[PDB]
Amino acid sequence: QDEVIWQVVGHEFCSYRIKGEAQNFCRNEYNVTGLCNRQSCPLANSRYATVREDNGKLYLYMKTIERAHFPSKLWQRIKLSKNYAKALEQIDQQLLYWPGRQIHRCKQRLTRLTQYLLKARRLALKHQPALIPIKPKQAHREASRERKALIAAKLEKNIEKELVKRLKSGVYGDQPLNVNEEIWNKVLAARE
Amino acid sequence: GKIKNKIVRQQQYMKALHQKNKDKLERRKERAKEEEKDPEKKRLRLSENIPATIESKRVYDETIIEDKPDEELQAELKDDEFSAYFSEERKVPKLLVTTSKRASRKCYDFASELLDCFPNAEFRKRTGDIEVHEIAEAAAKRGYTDLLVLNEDRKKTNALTLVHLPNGPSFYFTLSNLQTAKEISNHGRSTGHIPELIINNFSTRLGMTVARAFQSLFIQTPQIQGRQVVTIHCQRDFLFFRRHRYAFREKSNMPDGIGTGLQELGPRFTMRLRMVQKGVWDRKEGEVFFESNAGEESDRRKFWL
Amino acid sequence: MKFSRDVTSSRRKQRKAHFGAPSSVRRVLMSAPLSKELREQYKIRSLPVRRDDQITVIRGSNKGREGKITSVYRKKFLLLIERVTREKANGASAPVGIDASKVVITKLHLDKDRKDLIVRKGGKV
Amino acid sequence: VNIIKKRTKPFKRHQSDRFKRVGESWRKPRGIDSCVRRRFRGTISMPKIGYGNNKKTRYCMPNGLKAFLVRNVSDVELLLMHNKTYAAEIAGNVSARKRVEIVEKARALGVKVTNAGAKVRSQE
Amino acid sequence: VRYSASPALETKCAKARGAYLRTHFKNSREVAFTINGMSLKKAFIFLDNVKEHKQAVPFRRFNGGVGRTAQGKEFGVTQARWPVKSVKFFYDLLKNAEANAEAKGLDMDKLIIKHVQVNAAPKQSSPSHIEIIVAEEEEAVPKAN
RNA sequence: AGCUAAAUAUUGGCGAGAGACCGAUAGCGAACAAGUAGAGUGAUCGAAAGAUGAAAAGAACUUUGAAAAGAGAGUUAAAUAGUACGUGAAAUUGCUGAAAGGGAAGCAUUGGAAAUCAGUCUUACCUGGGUGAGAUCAGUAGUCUCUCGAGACUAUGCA
RNA sequence: UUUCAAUGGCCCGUCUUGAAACACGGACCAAGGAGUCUAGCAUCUAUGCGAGUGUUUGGGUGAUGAAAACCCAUCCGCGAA
RNA sequence: AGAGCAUAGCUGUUGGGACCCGAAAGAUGGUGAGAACCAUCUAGUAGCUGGUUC
RNA sequence: UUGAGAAGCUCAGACGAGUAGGCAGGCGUGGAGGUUUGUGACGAAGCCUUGGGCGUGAGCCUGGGUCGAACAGCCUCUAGUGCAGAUCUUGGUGGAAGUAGCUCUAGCGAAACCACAGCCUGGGGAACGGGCCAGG
RNA sequence: AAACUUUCAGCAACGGAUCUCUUGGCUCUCGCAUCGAUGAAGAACGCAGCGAAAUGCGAUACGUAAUGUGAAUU
Repeated sequence: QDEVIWQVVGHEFCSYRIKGEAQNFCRNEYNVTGLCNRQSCPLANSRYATVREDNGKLYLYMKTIERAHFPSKLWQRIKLSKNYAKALEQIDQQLLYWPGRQIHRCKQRLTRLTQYLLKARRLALKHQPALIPIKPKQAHREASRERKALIAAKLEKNIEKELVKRLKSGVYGDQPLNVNEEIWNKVLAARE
Repeated sequence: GKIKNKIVRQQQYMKALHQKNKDKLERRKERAKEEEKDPEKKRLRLSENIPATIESKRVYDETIIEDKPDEELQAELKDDEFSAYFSEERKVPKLLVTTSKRASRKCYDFASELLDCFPNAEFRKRTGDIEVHEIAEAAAKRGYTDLLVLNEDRKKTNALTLVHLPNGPSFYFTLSNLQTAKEISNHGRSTGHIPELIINNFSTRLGMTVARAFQSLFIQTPQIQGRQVVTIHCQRDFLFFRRHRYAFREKSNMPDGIGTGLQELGPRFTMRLRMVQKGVWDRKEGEVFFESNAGEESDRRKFWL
Repeated sequence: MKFSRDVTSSRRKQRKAHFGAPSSVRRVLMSAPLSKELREQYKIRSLPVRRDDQITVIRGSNKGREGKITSVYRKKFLLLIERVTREKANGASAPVGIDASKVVITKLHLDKDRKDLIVRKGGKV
Repeated sequence: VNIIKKRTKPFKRHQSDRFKRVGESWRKPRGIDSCVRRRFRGTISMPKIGYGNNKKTRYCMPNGLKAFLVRNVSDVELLLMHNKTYAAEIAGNVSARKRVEIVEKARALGVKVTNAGAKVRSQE
Repeated sequence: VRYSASPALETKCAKARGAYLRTHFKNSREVAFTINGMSLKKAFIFLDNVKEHKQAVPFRRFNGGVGRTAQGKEFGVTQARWPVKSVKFFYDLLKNAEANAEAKGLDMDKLIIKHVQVNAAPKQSSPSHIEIIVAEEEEAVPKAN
């Protein structure tokens, strides 16, 4: 069973395997470590235990060889207490007389899943900027429309037109301070 | 189209294009002769055939403010959020320019230029995890009246949210074409004089709100002797911010015989109004006065500002 | 899946048949779905489009526009609808073609042939 | 075991700078008379196994982490037990919608992301 | 259309183009180099002189086989020629650019040639693409502060 | 002296269905005009050449020019899609900016200068009290699905 | 990355011959471009069965794709007696 | 007191155009006017020449 | 003590030129079966880039720009599967050169050739020279 | 300095690679048997739409009649 299963899934083809430069990974949901190993494989180990998170609660999933042929009833889970000390005790008492390597791996996953729930709660309380995706078509359109708008704006022509218009309207005092004698005299002869 | 041969179909195109040019030329040459013979025909053609422009064919909206003064519009403004600036009280505007959390020196090189544009503006580095509403409510007790937050990411300022204190409207713009004085050809040095303000082309009612908000950032009385003018110009819903130093001189082309010369001081950039909120800015729980829809902006002739 | 060896699933042959069809075949190729009221009243799901048919645009930029079918342009697989046009540079309104599958027929241009066709496809007039 | 690189320059093909038709991808010279194959003085170096890097620090980024390619939220959750050893690298063809979902998930898992700022803007 | 130069922003510039022109690329390149930077009125006078052989266009890079003249002493070089096909095309383009500026309302007494470029058209002989940008001479506003 | 179906063959002809085939310098010479244009007295020889866009909406109008065209505009989600039309590499060319210049040169090694770039942040952890909260806590009541108790919920209380 | 300074540093491929040298090929760039398919024979390895072994000339059969897969009557090849 | 048969892969080897390319054969059938020219046999060839891809 | 991809983990010592030739392990490309409950108009593929990183290397990942409809990782199968050369084929484009030509000119306008630079005296034994060494 | 030369970068040309596409080719398999003196294959000349360097047709000249489909051709 297990040794034949491993020789197939572990060395020929597993749909859960992700090949990596230094270590292969397992996208199986029930893998405690997330790595492709002989001891980490949930497929090749008929007595397996893992800790998984379900909507904010952690559970200890266990399967035995005597339920291997019944996929619906294969895995059984118990709710792990929110007290970390008691959660370790529950793993110890549910995995009684299991190999210490497997209890070690479930206690490591319990810590990381407890840390992830802590960090998730801390991010919820914190305020962080929303990530706004950049849309290539919108960026192209607004870049070309802006170029046409800037050309059609005639900024320096409109700035100069407004400045002269308010010079004629005399928004300043009697004699302006932004003009010299020749400009003021020319303006006086024209506007009057 | 009909011809799926590439060579033939471009031979046919060149033949038709040459035929089109010849008839257009003949019509133009004969039109010139008759209009020369009778100048009145040239007057009729010029008056009737005015070239179309996107401004002329802009889609109709009733929110445009008429040039005739309106008592309902003035009644709304006389007790508005910006009323303390446009009334006889003349509340001197005090600005608080800040940035986003953990900003780079590229943001400071543009913030310093924005600090030069606005006298009586203060810059405070953003520290820790203080939010915009917390800054606004804290700055409202320090005498400040407007808060400017420059959002930057990956060493590039791209957004600007301005909040009218203490509980005034909040505006959100996305910036582009950010250029500093050193990057502008034939730039200048800006002195400490209070710049003048020019606001153009904000016809719609939503434009009045944005034009008032930008007007409220400037000291009411400018220093004319400095000859510095700050322009915010809206064209096709794009707001262009320029600062120039002007000097009146004689231009022969202009009908009045007079026309100023400009020398840019910087910074220069463009803004697009993304959202206006009632009250202090809050992207989650804020009340949306105006939110730009990029689907509606696909019309070249439809504008909101 | 198809099982008859008299029908080809080759993309080359299916595209050639569609884009090289005669006008008699193109008549059935441009069929439109009947509206719900017409579907339950004529016991017919879809019909080939005909001139003077009253249709509603369902898809595209002109979604919701109603009007008669002014001309069935078979050479381009397009429908021409009344007042569903686009402004040109010189001001002349260029008609806009809509695919027959993107419109729904709300009123049929009934004649003797169409009534016989209706009862031919199990339809009560 | 800090990261040590025996060499940082690349190995450029001989005469690749002289000729544009010749690429800079390394090609082992085969000419017997060529001085590069004979390994004379002053000539360019050749890839040798002695240049290989430490097995413990191999594939490690300058921050000590190994880049793990990620294409969806399922790939990020894989690094729950290896956040001190691996950094998530979102693929180049993952859209800006999925990139956001990946980045929030990686933040809760305590997983470093190499390109967490790509194709997105910020709005506080 | 887009030109090689960042200028030609509508406010203070005017553009003109000629593409696939039936003139030699090397002769047009030399004429463009000489008239680049000149005032528009000064450039018109110089181009008229070259037509009348009063002034010579100094062939500068493609000077192989070009005879030296004393009229090149002004430009600091020796080799010179008197092309008339290149000059005619440049004179026409300058007339177009001047007319474009008049329509734009530019100040006509301050126009200078900011950017003139010649590019090789497809081998039909060697034709030539020519593009000219004339912009107002930017003056400095006194600070007076 | 003679005839004779079937099983058999089939690069042609009339059709049909396929493909671990080629993907416009490939696959027929020919995806288009193709045994065509063209070459030769003739027998014969024989190419190159595919792609705008969803829609021509193929750029009205004003203006310069003898014209070709240009420039203001205008259409489009995009003209960095304008029929010389998807994408647009290299060789090559022009202009602009910076730097280096005296002949084996490019190149290799090491640093300087200038320009530019990368990521690494204190924030959490532990502990104490107060205030409220809720369940995986009730000297607690019910339902559902599995195998007494295991998960999921529903009320009620917050010691 | 560009450049500078100090040190070093020849143009590759082929052929030649003792290595050379020399003589050949190379203006530049893109694309194309050379141990392939098949029939025998022998070796080694793997696999199935084993004094046996080999279904596919052919027949049966295949309801959904049917040129596949599945089944094998009589011979026959090689091996052995 | 039999060890073979079948299939697959590898390697070597012998044939087929047989790693690619490079000299004219010769013959058959025509065209034009001895000689010339055209098309097929025909992938008839180079004891060699040049090249032969991470 | 968890360190059983037993094809894994671990400890120790020695060694490292290389033509012909031999033997292993890998990288990349087109297509096929399976798989990733895979990527993609919120932008696939390609292309550009003095952005960053990984591998001794073949190569691979990625940011930005451009772009507009498809594409990839892993296990296996398959082959018209990887170029700097062939006085290689096709196409494009250079210097010669605005030269030869049809004083200065006006228009039109080539081709051969091209590994690459280019001041001399001596020596570098196989020419050493132009290319090295020592000098002017 | 300037020029020229050289290098690098930006923009503009030139060129048409790459990618994606495909009413085409190629290959295999399957069914079928049908030219002509009642004028064939092929050639030429016309016709009318055209873009023909294409197609259809034959002075009844994109064909006429008949059977249809049923409102277009573009």
